[PDB]
Amino acid sequence: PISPIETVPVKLKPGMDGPKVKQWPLTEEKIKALVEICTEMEKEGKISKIGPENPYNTPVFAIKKKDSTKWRKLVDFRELNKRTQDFWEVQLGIPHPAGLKKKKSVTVLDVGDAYFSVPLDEDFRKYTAFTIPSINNETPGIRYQYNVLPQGWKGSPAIFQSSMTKILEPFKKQNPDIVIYQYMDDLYVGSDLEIGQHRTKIEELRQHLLRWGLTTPDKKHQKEPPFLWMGYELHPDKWTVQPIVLPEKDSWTVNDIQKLVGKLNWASQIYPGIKVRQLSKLLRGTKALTEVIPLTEEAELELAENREILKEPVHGVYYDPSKDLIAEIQKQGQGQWTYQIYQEPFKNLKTGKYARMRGAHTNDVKQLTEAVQKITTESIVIWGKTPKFKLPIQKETWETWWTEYWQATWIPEWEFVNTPPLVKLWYQ
Amino acid sequence: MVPISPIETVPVKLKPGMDGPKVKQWPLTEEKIKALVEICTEMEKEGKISKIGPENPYNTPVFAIKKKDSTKWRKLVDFRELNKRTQDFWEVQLGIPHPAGLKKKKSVTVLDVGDAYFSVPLDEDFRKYTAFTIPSINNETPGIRYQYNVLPQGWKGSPAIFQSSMTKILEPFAAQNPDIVIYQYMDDLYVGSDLEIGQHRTKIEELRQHLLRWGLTTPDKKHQKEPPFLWMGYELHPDKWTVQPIVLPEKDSWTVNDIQKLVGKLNWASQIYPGIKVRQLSKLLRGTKALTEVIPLTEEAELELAENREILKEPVHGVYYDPSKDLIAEIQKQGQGQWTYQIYQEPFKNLKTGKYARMRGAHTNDVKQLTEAVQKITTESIVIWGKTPKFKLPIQKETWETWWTEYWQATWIPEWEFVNTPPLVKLWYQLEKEPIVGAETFYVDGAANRETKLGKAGYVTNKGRQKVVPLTNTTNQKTELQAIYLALQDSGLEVNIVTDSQYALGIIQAQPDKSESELVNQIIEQLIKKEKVYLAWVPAHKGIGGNEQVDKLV
Ligand SMILES: Cc1cc(C)c(Nc2ncnc(Nc3ccc(C#N)cc3)n2)c(C)c1
Repeated sequence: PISPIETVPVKLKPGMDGPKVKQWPLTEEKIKALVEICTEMEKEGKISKIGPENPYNTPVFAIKKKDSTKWRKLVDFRELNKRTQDFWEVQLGIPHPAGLKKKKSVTVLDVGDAYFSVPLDEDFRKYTAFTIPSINNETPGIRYQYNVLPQGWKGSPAIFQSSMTKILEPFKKQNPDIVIYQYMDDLYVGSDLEIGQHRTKIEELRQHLLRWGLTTPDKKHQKEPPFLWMGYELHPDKWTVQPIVLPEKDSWTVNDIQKLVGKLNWASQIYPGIKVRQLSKLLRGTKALTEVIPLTEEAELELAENREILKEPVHGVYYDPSKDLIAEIQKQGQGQWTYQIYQEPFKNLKTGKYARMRGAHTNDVKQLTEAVQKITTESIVIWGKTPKFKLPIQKETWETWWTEYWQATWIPEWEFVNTPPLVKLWYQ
Repeated sequence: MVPISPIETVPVKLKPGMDGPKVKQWPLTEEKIKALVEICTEMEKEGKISKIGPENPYNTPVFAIKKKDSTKWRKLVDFRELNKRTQDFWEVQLGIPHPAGLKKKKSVTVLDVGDAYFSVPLDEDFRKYTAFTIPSINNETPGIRYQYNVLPQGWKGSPAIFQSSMTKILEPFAAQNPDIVIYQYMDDLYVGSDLEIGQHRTKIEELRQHLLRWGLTTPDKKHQKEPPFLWMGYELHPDKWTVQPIVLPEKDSWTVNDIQKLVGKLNWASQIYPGIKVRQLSKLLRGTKALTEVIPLTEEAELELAENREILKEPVHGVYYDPSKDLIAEIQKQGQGQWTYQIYQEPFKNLKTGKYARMRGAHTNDVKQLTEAVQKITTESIVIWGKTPKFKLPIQKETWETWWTEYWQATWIPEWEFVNTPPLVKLWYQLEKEPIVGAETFYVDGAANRETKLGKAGYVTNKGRQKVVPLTNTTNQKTELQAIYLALQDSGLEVNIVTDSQYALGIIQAQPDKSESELVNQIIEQLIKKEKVYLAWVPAHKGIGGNEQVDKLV
């Protein structure tokens, strides 16, 4: 029956050597955490020390998950993954689970319980090398390589996919309504059920996964830490590409109309049909900015037709699973953060807003990192792939502080907007 | 016979797809040959090399050099072709320790593993790849063929394997002795402790005892080196540290070298003595890249070397790190995009100092710069001490709040307190959020012809005030700023200004307090004198009120 003796073969692409990425500085406390963790990971055969014959390196650090006090280990496998051959197999990313984003509720489960009990290809382990650095580099950094499937790797879920399907067999047959997705170390579970009823279905699958792993005799014991007891709640049943809205006023100043026209002219790149001739006609002349201009009957109509156009959503807007997803974020002040997700300029697959005041608002960066997580998570639910971010932050600031607030086992790619969007208030 | 433990080899390979070289053995002199044979005979009797045959088609050119006019020679094997074909290793020397991060020690000793080095074997399947040949006398015999059995003293992978091998050996000793610290560099070995010289000297014995369990001969004798040690350009006392003395040279015709890096001499040493500038000396490399050139030392780069030889007068020592006491960093503004800092635990006892130079931007402001310096200092402090220092900064709390709350980018400074040491970093002006009631509205506009480089700039207002000025040799971007500049010059202390220039707005929204462009500075100059300024944008060519593109396209 059982035969986990064989290791699933993995390779890279020709011309691409393994990941050689510098380890970035860590703080004392996160160093201690990684010391004790890796001490036990080696004592559980998951990793093992290596000599200087191994030149490869992938950065590593330490986070703390939501509502938890236990230091966890994250490995920034972003360079290995993209160097890791496009995992051509039964799973390159699952058949598009579009029912997932329609469900009333969606709970996210950390299935980092994990990919242990599964060895790794001996010739490939060298490519998962990492260093635990020391303060001031006073002692040589502790080096390791993974002996089993590591968390954060893109090949890890695509290898366990043959194993994970069988674990979800009593389930998925009992509740054919429930959609189940898997991205990285995360297993997303969605349902059209009432919140009380929905919360119960998760506890069922939780006690159910206490069978194939975590607890129970062996049979089926083994596997990496059972840190799954938590689960965030998502409601994609409450979302959209938010409408562009114009002011409704009884009196308009020259400034008001100057802004209105600015906003409509911008929107016209998105909605062909927008006109501003009649609104601009009121402006003509050099009136003071605070002077009230009464709307003429021609201008009022043009405003009305503009509302119409904007009420109707954008046309010709389709997803393309080959192209990259791009997320832009703007800081609006007062803990408000707007964002857009698109593939083509002015073709938004999704816009939204974020305003959560927790560990805030005196730290923009803490707010921004959480915003990035939220937007990435939504983006995992909708298209099954993270977007490349455009963060309104100087590279240096972000690189110094983001790891202090990050709580996700995955990490998106990002770049840095250095020029202020003129279009900032238009997206509020 | 007391048995010793083997030193496990390290699986070395060549770069994939390649193989060992076959470099020509160049002809020698009879005396150089006679020297090498004696040398290679000794090395063989110790096990450092071995005799091989014709089965080995690999060759490395080995030669001889005199030992500074003496009776003894020196055997040199050119592994330069060996390193280009050897695989890469994990070097750990990258990112050396910084003295300011070390802790005080009562006693610090230096051992020597000169014999342990050749006690470290080489991977046998790789020894074949290390073969050299001594031409015989008169080429009337087959030259002797040798291979290494140990880490060769010129091979690419010799340090990394020596270091790794040595660490694995020291590990249990350092573990059962948590009350001491061990460190290794090259042939040296450092042991420190807070022990009385009796207990300390006896533990040094135990370490040599430890190394003899693997067959590593160690000095024991009263070592010919005492604190302070000279290490990586540092002077390391067991209680103090400072750089190896910095005396700025005295010359009249300073050329390319003695001012510009190179590696020395102010930046490598700005890590300990405070209030040091280098930009005016650094600006002497802008737009230049000469092999040799007596570069004109401006009278702006002497005033820096007048303070540099004022700070280098009284030498400063650096203290070691006390993990109990708090860690503190303090910053000062030095003007010209320059910033200086000291990190200390006790006042005036600087663990280390430093400087930050602003980035190569077109416009900028003090607050942004300070922020960067803070991040650099922060990242550096995590490297050295494993924590972020508490900051003292020449910026009011209220100032910091106004900036970050109203700044389009996300920004952050770790825990910090106001220190009142001028010049204080400030906001020079703040743009209104709403149009100002009662303030004149200046509609401005600027354009230029691409060909003639001729254009115009000016404004019209609600009060009837108008102006257009013709401009020679100018651009679209130039005329758009000039337009705003004019409205600023001619308006009262409060003003509303309407422009269509996305460019101009994007510059002024950035809130610079200084710029490369003089036209931007004159605007900044004008902004500062104003009470309230509201700057509004409208799209171009939509006949939007006031906006008369007709006055500038003429
Ligand atoms: C050159 C060197 C020497 C040693 C003993 C170490 N290891 C180490 N680890 C923690 N604290 C101190 N502290 C320390 C204090 C004074 C001296 C002198 N002279 C040397 C070291 N050293 C290191 C990292 C470098």
